[PDB]
Amino acid sequence: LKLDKENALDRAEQAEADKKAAEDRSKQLEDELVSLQKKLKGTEDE
Amino acid sequence: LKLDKENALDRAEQAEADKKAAEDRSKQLEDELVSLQKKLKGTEDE
Amino acid sequence: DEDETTALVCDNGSGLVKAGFAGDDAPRAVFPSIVGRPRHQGVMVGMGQKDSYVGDEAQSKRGILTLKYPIEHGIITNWDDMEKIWHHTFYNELRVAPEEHPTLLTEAPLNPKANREKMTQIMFETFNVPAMYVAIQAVLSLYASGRTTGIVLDSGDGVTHNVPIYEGYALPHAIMRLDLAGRDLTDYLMKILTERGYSFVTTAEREIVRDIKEKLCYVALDFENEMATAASSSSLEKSYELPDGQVITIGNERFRCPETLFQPSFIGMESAGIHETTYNSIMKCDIDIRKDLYANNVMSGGTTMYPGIADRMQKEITALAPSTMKIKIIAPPERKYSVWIGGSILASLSTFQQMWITKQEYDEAGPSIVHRKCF
Amino acid sequence: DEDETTALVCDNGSGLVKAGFAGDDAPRAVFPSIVGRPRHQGVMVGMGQKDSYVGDEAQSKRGILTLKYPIEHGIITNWDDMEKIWHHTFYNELRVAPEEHPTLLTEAPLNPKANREKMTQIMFETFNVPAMYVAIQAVLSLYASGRTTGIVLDSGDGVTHNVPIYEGYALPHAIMRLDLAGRDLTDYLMKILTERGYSFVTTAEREIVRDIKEKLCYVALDFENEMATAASSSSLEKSYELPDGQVITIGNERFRCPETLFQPSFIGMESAGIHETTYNSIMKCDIDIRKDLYANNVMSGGTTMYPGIADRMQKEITALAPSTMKIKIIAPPERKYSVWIGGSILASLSTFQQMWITKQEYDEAGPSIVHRKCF
Repeated sequence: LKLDKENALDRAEQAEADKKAAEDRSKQLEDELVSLQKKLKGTEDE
Repeated sequence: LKLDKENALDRAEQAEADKKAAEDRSKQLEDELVSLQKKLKGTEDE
Repeated sequence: DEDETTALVCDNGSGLVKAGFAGDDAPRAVFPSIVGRPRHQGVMVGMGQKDSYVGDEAQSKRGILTLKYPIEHGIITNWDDMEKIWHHTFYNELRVAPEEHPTLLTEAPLNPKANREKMTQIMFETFNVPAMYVAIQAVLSLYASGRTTGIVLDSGDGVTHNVPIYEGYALPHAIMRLDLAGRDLTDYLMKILTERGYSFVTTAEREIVRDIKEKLCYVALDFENEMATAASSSSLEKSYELPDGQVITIGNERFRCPETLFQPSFIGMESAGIHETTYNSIMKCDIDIRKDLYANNVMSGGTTMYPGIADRMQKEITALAPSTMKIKIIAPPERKYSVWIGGSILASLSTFQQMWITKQEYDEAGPSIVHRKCF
Repeated sequence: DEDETTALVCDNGSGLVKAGFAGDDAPRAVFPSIVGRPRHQGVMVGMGQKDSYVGDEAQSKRGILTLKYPIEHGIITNWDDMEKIWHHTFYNELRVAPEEHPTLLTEAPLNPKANREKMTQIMFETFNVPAMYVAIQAVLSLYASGRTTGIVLDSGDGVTHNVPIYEGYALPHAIMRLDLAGRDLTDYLMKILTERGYSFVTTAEREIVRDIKEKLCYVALDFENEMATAASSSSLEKSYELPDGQVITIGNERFRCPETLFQPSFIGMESAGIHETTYNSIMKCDIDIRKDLYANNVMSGGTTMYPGIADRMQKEITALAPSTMKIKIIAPPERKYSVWIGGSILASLSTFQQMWITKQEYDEAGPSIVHRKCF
C-alpha cells in the first residue's frame, strides 16, 4: 500500500499520458479517415 | 492511504483500459485510415 | 507571479466557474459559482463558522449552508456574490490582483445584456481592472476545439445555447436556445434517487447528487434496451458512497435522468430534445453550409462528459440527417474546460488586442459600453 | 345554424384561420391553425385532460400543451390536423359546413401544387362538399380593397408574396416571394426579449410573445430616430403584463422586431426588404402598367397593422419612385381580414359561378382537376 497509490498513480498518469497521445492520434486518424473517406467518396462519385 | 490507492487504482486501471482503448482505437483507425488511403488510391487510380 | 500583464480569464457558469491566466491551457483553479450561508448556529469550538463562504469554502462547510448560485440560467443577478467569487478566485488562488491585469469574462450569444454589463462594471468599478472583454462562448468553444466552422453545443449548467457557426460567422437565424441544462439533470437525479429510497432535498444533498451524477450516470446509446436490461438485472447497477457512510446504487435511474437531455419533458420542458435541437441548428442553415456543419458538430461545456453522449448524439443526428453527408462529433478532453481554454486563446491573440475596453473608455461611457465594444 | 344557401370561405395560414360564409363582409370567427396535444402525464383523477385540442381550445390550454401548426410557409403538409381544424371551424363554431355548401379555400400564387390539390381533395372527400374553388390570395386582396389593379402586399403568418395584378391580369414575373412573415417576427422578438432578461423558448411562450408584439410593437416612420431615443431612454418603453405576474418593458426592441420587414438581415434573411420588393413588383411590370401600380399599392394580410407601416411603405416607395406621379397606399380596417373578404366576394360574384368544380367533375377527374378548373 505505501507506494501503491504512487504506483497506481504513476500508472494512471502514464496511462493517461499515453491515452491522450493515442486519443489525439485517434482523433487525428479519424479526422483524416473521414476526410480521406470523403476524398474517397469524392473520387468514387467522380 | 487506502483511499488514495483506490482512487489512484481506479484511475490506474481505467486509464490503462482507456489508454488501451485509445491505442486500439487509434490502431484501428490507423489501419482503417490506411484502408481508406488505399481505397482512395484505388478510386484515384480508377 | 507573472512577468507580463497577461489577461486573467474567468468562465463563470451557472454551475461551476473556471479560472486561470491567459496563455495557459487550463484554469489554475476551479470553484463552484457559490456563496454559502449558514442556516444553523454552530455549537462546538473549533468549527470555523463564517457569515458567508465562497467557492470551495461553501462546499467544504455545505452540510449546514444554503448554497446560492448568483448566476441564473446564464445571468448574474447577484453581483455582490460575484465580487466575492472574483476576489477569491483572482486574489487568493491565481494570486493576481486584477488592478494590474486586464480581465476576460464569457457569455452565451443570447445571454441577457445585463450580464455582460455587470461583468464589465464589476471588474472596472470594484476591482479597478485596466481593461475588459466579454467573450462569446461559441467562439471560445471553437478556438478550444480547433474549429472555425461547426455546431456549438455548449451544454452548460443553466442553458444549452446551440449555435451553428460558419467560417468564423454566426448563423443567428438557426439558433435554437434550449432551457434544459446540467442544473435540471442534477435536480431530476435528486428526484429519481428519491424514488429508489434515497431522498435528497437540501443544498448539501444537491451537491452530493451533483457528484453522484458526474461519476455514475450516462445517457445510453439505446435508451429502451438499456432501460429494459437495467430494470431487469443488477448487472447495470453502480454504487456510490455517501458522506455519512450509507451506500446508494443507481439502476435504470442511471440513464433515465441523463435521458432528460433527449426527453426534456421529464423535467416539464417543452422541447424535442438535445438531438433535435442540435439538428435544428444544422438543417436550417443554407444548402452550401449544412455539409460542413454536419461534419463538425462541436461539444464544449459539461454534460458532454456522459460516457455515451458523443456517440449517441452523432447517431441521432445521422438518423435525422440526409444520406451522403458525414456526421461527426468532436468531443475533446478539454470537455467542460473548453470555454475557459478558448478564453485564454482569445485574450492573447494579436488580432484581439484592439478588442479590449480600457479603463478610460469605460468611465467616459459607463457600463453600457460593453454593448458596442464586445459583440 | 345558418339557412343561407351560399358558399363557405376560409383563409388558412401558419398562424391563424379566418372563416365564415360568402356574401358577407367579414369572417364569422377566427381560429388558430392549431392542433394541441398534452405535453405532460396526468397524475390526479378528475383533472380532465384531452388527447387533443383544436384551434382556440389548444391556444387557451397552451400552458400545458405542445401546439402544432399544420401549415409551412403557406403549404398545408399536415392535412390531418387541418381536417380537425376545419371540422371545428365549420361544424362546431361557425355553425355551417361544406357538406351543404360550395367551399372556397385560398393560397399564394406560387404556393407548391400539392397545397391546392389537398385543399380540393379534403373538402370533397372528408367534408363531402358539393363544389370547390381554390383562390389566389392576390385576387382576393384586390377585390376586398376595391381594386382590379394594384400591388398586393399579402403579409401573412409564414410568407409575404408581393404580387401585382393589372386590369385583372396577373403579372407573375414581377412576383417577389419573401421568406419573412408574422411568425418570423414573433421568433425574432422572442430572441431580443431574451436579450432583455425575459427568455421565451416554448410554444406557449411564443404565443405570449405574439400577443406582446401585436399590442406593443410598431415599425416607425423614421426607424433611426425612434431607435436612437428608445435605445437611450425609458420614455420610449411600453409595459406588458406576462401571465405569471411579471412585467416586461420593451424599448427599441419594440420596433426593431417589426423593422425586420424593411431589414430582413435582422433574422439572417437574404432580402432587399419589403419596400424594395414592393418597388420591384411595380418596376418589373411594363411602363404603361407601372404608373397604375404605384398609385395602387394595396396592403393585405396582417403586419399591416403596425403603426407607421402604411405611412412608411408609402414614404419608402415614393422616395424610390419618380416625381409628379402620385404614390398611394391602400390600408383599410379590413386589414388582415381582407383576404377572407376577397374570398367572400369571389365566391359570391355571379361572374364566378362557372368557376366552381362540382362534385361530379371532381369525382371523375380526381384532385388533379384543380389545375384544369381553378388556376
